[PDB]
Amino acid sequence: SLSTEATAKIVSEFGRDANDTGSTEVQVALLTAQINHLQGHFAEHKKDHHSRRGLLRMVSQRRKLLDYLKRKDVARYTQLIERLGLRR
Amino acid sequence: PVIKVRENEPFDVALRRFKRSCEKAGVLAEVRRREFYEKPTTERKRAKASAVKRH
Amino acid sequence: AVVKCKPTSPGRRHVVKVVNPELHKGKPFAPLLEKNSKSGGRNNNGRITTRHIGGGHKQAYRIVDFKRNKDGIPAVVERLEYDPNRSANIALVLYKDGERRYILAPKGLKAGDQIQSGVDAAIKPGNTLPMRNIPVGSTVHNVEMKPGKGGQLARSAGTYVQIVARDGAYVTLRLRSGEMRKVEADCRATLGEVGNAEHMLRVLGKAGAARWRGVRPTVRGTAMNPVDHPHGGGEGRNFGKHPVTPWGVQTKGKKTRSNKRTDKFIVRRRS
Amino acid sequence: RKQVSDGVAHIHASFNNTIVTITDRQGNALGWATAGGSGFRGSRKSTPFAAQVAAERCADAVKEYGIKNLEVMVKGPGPGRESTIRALNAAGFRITNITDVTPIPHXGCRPPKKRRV
Amino acid sequence: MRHYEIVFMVHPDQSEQVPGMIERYTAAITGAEGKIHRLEDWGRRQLAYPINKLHKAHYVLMNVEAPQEVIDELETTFRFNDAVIRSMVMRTKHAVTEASPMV
Amino acid sequence: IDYKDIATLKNYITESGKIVPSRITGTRAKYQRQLARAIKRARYLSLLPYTDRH
RNA sequence: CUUGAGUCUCGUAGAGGGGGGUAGAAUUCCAGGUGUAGCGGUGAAAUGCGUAGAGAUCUGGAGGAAUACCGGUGGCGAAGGCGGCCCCCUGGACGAAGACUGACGCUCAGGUGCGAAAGCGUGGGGAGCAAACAGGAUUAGAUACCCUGGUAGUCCACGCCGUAAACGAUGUCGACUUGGAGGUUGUGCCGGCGUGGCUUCCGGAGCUAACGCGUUAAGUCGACCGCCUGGGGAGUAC
RNA sequence: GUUUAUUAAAAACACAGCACUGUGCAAACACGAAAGUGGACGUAUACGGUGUGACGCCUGCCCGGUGCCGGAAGGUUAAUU
Ligand SMILES: [Mg+2]
Ligand SMILES: [Mg+2]
Ligand SMILES: [Mg+2]
Ligand SMILES: [Mg+2]
Ligand SMILES: [Mg+2]
Ligand SMILES: [Mg+2]
Ligand SMILES: [Mg+2]
Ligand SMILES: [Mg+2]
Ligand SMILES: [Mg+2]
Ligand SMILES: [Mg+2]
Ligand SMILES: [Mg+2]
Ligand SMILES: [Mg+2]
Ligand SMILES: [Mg+2]
Ligand SMILES: [Mg+2]
Ligand SMILES: [Mg+2]
Ligand SMILES: [Mg+2]
Ligand SMILES: [Mg+2]
Ligand SMILES: [Mg+2]
Ligand SMILES: [Mg+2]
Ligand SMILES: [Mg+2]
Ligand SMILES: [Mg+2]
Ligand SMILES: [Mg+2]
Ligand SMILES: [Mg+2]
Ligand SMILES: [Mg+2]
Ligand SMILES: [Mg+2]
Ligand SMILES: [Mg+2]
Ligand SMILES: [Mg+2]
Ligand SMILES: [Mg+2]
Ligand SMILES: [Mg+2]
Repeated sequence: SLSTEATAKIVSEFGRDANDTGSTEVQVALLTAQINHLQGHFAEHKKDHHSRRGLLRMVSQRRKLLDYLKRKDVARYTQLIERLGLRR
Repeated sequence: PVIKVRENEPFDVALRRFKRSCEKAGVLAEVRRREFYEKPTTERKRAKASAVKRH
Repeated sequence: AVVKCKPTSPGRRHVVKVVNPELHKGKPFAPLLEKNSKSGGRNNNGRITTRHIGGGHKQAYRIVDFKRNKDGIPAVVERLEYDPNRSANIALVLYKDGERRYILAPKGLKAGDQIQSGVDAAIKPGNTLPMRNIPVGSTVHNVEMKPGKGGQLARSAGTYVQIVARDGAYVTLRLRSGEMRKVEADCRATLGEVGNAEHMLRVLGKAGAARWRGVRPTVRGTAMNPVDHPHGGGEGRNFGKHPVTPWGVQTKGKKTRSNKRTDKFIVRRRS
Repeated sequence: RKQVSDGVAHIHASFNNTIVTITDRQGNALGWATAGGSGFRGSRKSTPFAAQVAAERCADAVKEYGIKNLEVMVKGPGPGRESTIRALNAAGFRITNITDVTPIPHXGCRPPKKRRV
Repeated sequence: MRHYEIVFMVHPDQSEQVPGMIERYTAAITGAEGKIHRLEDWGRRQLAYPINKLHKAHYVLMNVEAPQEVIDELETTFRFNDAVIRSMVMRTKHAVTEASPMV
Repeated sequence: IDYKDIATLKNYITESGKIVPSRITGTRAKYQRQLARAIKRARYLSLLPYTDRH
């Protein structure tokens, strides 16, 4: 999956601690990076149905986490989505 | 199932050794297993039936 | 790329057309064209010999190399072009010394490949070799019947032959009709299959789309008079006769081959 | 005609018939005889006694070659596997090897459907 | 940047021109920032069963740590080089620097 | 287990060339699978005979 | 706030999914070499094949389909299902010590997606097997069971179909409730002592009309959903 | 779309589509006492003959007769001697 270097970079640059690996923003960043990466894999592999399920699970989990962040704090929510370049 | 014949080894001993080799390798049984076709459902059914009879 | 046209007109309702988006779009190479005039199915006496021929679009002849005689000089394919004189496409090549020629396009050949002819040529599509250096069992096209003459077998679009044996000084081929023939082992052949396999997936669609090819209408035998065809005549729709060609020869079932000087090379009939 | 002194006996015994041939080391055949090619026709055509008779007559048919050594190759699950070997040995011959070459697919091809009897 | 076992057997009659070329392979590896961990020449051996009417073959084993694309190009070279009759590239989990059972 | 230890792999092959069951030799479950993989790797690599007929 | 839920570090086994390449055995066909009168098939027979040289045997070539042994009341998968070997891409599960977010959770009508075999459309492919079909037998008859041949189909790429005794005839999530005999996969201490996950058989209280289930419940409970209301007519008609 | 110029323009001819069949190239076939020529400067996804007539569902039973293809155990049978 995601390389150790990429995850280390995103958590050491994007979270509010040296070892912050559990915040909502960090999770959303990891899921969006993995989704963007797997888009390329699924471009050439239409008939891969047993990984489409994992991709759908990641999408749903990202949606629920963003729902929670919107419900709790809206300002940092908008900050996160503008950093990540998303719509909702 | 190759069986040779040596000096001071009579006919019947070599014949019995060849028969034992054939029995061990199960050549005739394996041939008679591929006589016809078997539905995979029947394969799994007979396998489980034998396994539950053994228990 | 077989595409079906939308039925905006009665003549376009049934049309299916094969478009290749790789053919050269401009004009052909100038020093390799000639002139031909349509005959209409008429010989030097002016009489009609073959019926249902006449008219059509004008064409020019392209000098295609069927010998590949020059050897030891690699060549690079320049581009693929459309030839109206046949059913396959032709690919212009540029030899290392500066000479250009037309060859038949094998299957899978594109611009930027390399070809080669001779006795040391590599075994890959596009090359041509005598059938004694070619591995038995392979598939070839543009075969010769006589050593030195030129490519004369399996030359249409999509066709090919297969070498099945080598009985000393000869080879045995399985032709597209199923007939097995013996040819000299010194005849050359070209590796691969001739391209444009989508030729028979084309529907002409209308009556006038066959007159662009120069094909005049066919009149049925029973629709004639007793003085014109053996089948002609009747009050209504009457046949009562064994089917025959317009000249009396039986047309449905009868064999017509008669050639005793080449029957020695026919291993078996197509049947 | 020719002298070899060591051939190879090929036995092909199936559920209905047994065919016995003798060849050279290079594969070239010399003579043959079958259980059904000996008058045993129908149900008796497969019984091992027919195999023994076929082996004996086939051995007698190769009296002009003068062979003293043999190998045997056994094929098929037919009943003619032991009787043929004994007949070959007891025909005045001498076998120095025994080998089974029955073909066995390693999967291959779908067999005919089961006989509903 | 992964470890690999590379085994190949080559025609015995070409044995006299095997050594130098494997160096080139090593060179290629060392040209692509790859690491050689072990290289043993098993030599001429009798095959367990005849391969295309041959009986002997020259077996050579190489131990590499290299990126995947270099292994891909090496595999293509092995495919086209008619001298070698067979080859096999196995991806391992760690370095296997030791004495092989052959020697 | 590796395919390069042919001497030990000899002990787990029948006379014909097959693979002995686990219950006959009493070995474990995982080692049987790894052994079978090694045997197949060696059989492809022309180190072991596929069959016995010749 | 951290006990529910999830992220990070390490490692573990696996027919989990997709793409490409490749090794052996075997049936069929084709071309050569020896050899001559049978081969094949049934309970018994013949249609069928063979003197233009079959069948048997040896060397070689082509093509297609499936991977002997290992092999397991084994393993993976949400379900249908998944098996020779190697590389590339990729999903899930699990285990020891710890760090992190702090209820972010469960179920689900509409909706979206996957979905054995057969069947359809377009284009390739065709070794074996084999609906329809042809002939030989059996029989009072035999549109079959038996025998010899054989076209769709079975194979691949794409797009449809959306059905099965699609079954554990048992909806998903969580909590509590005597035991025994095993299989498989991780970890700690000195063959033993603990500890988790998945699974097979027997059986106690309890439950059921009974058969039986029984810590993987059909036992004691909470949440949400789906479905049932006599048999034909009928899963039919509009 | 074509047709009986000058009493018949139609349901008649043609047609895209389907099938049977012949043809291995000095191709089958046609015009020629012959040489030659068309087919074709094309090579079985090509050419000739025959019937039916877009598209949809489909196309059953009969090989005695008359044709065509294949077989040769027997009978009769020309020129020749
Ligand atoms: Mg015509
Ligand atoms: Mg026509
Ligand atoms: Mg017409
Ligand atoms: Mg008229
Ligand atoms: Mg006239
Ligand atoms: Mg007339
Ligand atoms: Mg009329
Ligand atoms: Mg009438
Ligand atoms: Mg009439
Ligand atoms: Mg032969
Ligand atoms: Mg806190
Ligand atoms: Mg749900
Ligand atoms: Mg619903
Ligand atoms: Mg289809
Ligand atoms: Mg089709
Ligand atoms: Mg149900
Ligand atoms: Mg019910
Ligand atoms: Mg499970
Ligand atoms: Mg109940
Ligand atoms: Mg119980
Ligand atoms: Mg309905
Ligand atoms: Mg009009
Ligand atoms: Mg007019
Ligand atoms: Mg008029
Ligand atoms: Mg008028
Ligand atoms: Mg008509
Ligand atoms: Mg009809
Ligand atoms: Mg008739
Ligand atoms: Mg008749």
